Amino acid sequence: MRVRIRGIYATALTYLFLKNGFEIVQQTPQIAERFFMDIIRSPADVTVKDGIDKGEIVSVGEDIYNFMRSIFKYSPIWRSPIKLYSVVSTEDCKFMNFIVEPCLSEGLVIKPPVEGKIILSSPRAVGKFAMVWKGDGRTFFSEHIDERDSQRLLSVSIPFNKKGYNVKWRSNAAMATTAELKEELENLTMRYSYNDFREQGEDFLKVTLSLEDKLFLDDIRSLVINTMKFHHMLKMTYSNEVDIEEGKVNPSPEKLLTSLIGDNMIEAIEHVKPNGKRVLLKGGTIVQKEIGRDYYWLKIRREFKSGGIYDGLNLKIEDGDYDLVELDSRNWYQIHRYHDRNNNLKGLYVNISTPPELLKNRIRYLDLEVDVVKVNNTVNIIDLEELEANKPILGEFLYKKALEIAQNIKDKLNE
Ligand SMILES: [Mg+2]
Ligand SMILES: [Mg+2]
Repeated sequence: MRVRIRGIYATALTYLFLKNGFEIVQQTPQIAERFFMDIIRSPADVTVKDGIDKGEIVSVGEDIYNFMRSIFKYSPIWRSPIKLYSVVSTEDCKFMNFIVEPCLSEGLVIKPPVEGKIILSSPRAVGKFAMVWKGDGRTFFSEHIDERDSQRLLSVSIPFNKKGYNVKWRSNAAMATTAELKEELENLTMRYSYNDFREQGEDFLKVTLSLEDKLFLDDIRSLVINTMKFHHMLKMTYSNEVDIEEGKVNPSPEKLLTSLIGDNMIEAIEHVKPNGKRVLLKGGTIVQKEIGRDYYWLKIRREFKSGGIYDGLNLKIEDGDYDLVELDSRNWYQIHRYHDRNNNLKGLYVNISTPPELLKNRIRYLDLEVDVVKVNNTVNIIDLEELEANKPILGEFLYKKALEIAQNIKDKLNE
């Protein structure tokens, strides 16, 4: 299969796709040079790029799920049951088990249901190179079409604009022969006029990368060009700063890591659920930290006001209650020590997760559902059934690893 790759993971991903037999196409000149390969100006069967959040990789086109699940063992992967750019029929503003927006009775899926919500637009006939529908008769271009390639495309779609068809050129169109393009618009306009959208959808998946797989990608990228530890994690906040440091004699991520939690304050903990939803949890003051060449550790103090129950502990939250949270880049867990205003220990909550990432004034981790709670000398592994519910997207390796950690923590808490 021919694959097109963009975004902060592109070098590491290019290595791994090559290593697994894919044809790389539409390389940038800088990718071509790094892999000593020719730029192939051919359409891609599948496109891999950053998600809306740079901590995600998305894939659109042919299904590569089984391949992605074997590269990324320690990351949730969601395969869309709904093909992107399919056309669906709606009732009561629902399609199957999903909400749609807007509430079109017939609509083109333009965003998959990552969290149970499908984004629609008015139907269009979609091929690999173009989308067509009825309108004024205008030609639109993907952002990723160079100007040198636009005029050829316009010459093809102008006739169809005259007929009242809007034409959206997709970036793959720039690599297609002119005869392919003409055939494409002939077929698309004909299918549109018959209201025929069968089999037009494209497969979609999203990898929510853990720090474990980001470090694996740092290692892979290291085989091609100079790469610091935490390179990809830092590329969520920094751009050229990371490359500058990687040109130095012994590159270290220490200063850029320190800058993220510069002022010893965490405004929020991003608790990422298996499905990708980022849940903001209360932050606090960094009372102690250690940032080295290849790891970081922090102790955060979180202040609580009256209100509610502490999850797992089943204890009421009182004014002046505080949490001492220990987290470490090498650890798949955070130890929360819950105290009252007079420093009395209320309980211990061990949050199980993928290794914590650093963002500007924020911590991020992929929560693994199972937790371990200790109150007095009661030590309980909780929410095993919620880890089970999330096994299809977590995959078996994260699932097994969260069971090992849980057992380990219980044994330690019981000593
Ligand atoms: Mg948890
Ligand atoms: Mg829970």
